[PDB]
Amino acid sequence: LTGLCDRFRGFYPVVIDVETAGFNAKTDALLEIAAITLKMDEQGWLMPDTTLHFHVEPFVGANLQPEALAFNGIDPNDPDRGAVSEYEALHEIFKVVRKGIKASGCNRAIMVAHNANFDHSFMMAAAERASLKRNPFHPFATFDTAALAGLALGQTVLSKACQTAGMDFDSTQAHSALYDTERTAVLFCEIVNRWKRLGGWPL
Amino acid sequence: LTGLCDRFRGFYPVVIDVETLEIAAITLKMDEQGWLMPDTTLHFHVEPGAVSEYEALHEIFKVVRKGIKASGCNRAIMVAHNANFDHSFMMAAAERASLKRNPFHPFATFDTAALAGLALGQTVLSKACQTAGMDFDSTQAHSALYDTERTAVLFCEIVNRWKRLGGWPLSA
Repeated sequence: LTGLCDRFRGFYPVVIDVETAGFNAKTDALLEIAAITLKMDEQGWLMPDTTLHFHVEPFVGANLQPEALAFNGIDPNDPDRGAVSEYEALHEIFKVVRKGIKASGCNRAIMVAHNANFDHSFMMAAAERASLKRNPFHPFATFDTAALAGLALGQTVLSKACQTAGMDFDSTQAHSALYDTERTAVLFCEIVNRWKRLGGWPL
Repeated sequence: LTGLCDRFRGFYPVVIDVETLEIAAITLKMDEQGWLMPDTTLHFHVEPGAVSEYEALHEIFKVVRKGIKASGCNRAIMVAHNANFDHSFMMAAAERASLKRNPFHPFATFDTAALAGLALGQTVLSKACQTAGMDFDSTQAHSALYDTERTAVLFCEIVNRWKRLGGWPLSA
């Protein structure tokens, strides 16, 4: 049962990490986003495909409150960032994903992240603000690698899951978005593949 | 390695469903040889013979608290289908009903929609159950007790298949 569109009922997994000004998806600002789409070789093995990355600028009515910013120590309005607009990044991400979905034979995108549902809610609220009416991501489903890894390897913590999975993980580079996203994707793939390897797939 | 506190880094999984107000919880246990199965079922009808929101939670917690201590685990984790929905409600309720010793982890959850995704390539609970060859009657899916029980069996079945194919232990 080769082919990605048969592995998750038409869902096109896309690994996503976000970095934010604060905990609140509706009020607090989006600062950075990384996305990696996945592809499946003629043998049914899963692997990264495209990688995108952006630094985002705070949206208009954003929460730019001293106490809130200070909390996680970042300056969003710092002009030395190479940041693009919320719309620009999401537009570009969605665009790749859409191309991916079409070409893969899938019907919808599903986000893959560690503790996924929180990042998910951030990237939805943002696309709404952006007015991206053709958001290809499922509005509530997510593959959360924390649970997957708990099943797959008995580990729930991203670092520890990676280490156990046999891959290496650099705790220094840690909570930088791209690195995370990238590790996660590999971790997510290993888990899916390892499941095939042990004859879980197909049925 | 044979025992809940070994399987999930010490988390004690508790399958939970909420429906609208009604709530059901099933705890799990492992046999001598390390197969997962339902331990205790709890089911309540709650007013937002219906019990209070405090009672329901207090009683569930009481059971979970006991099971953890008995199985050498360290915290409860909530197993649910699209778990974050139910998990949110729960924690709100716990707070709102001023509950002293909540055993549940504050944001971690085992979501069966994803586990099913991996293990059976289906996301919807009904589909996941049938693919796993379990019985599933959707007319009935509006019942929190029916849903939970199916979810628990499904979850045990995923976890157990993984063992069966040899993905666990990792290597005792």
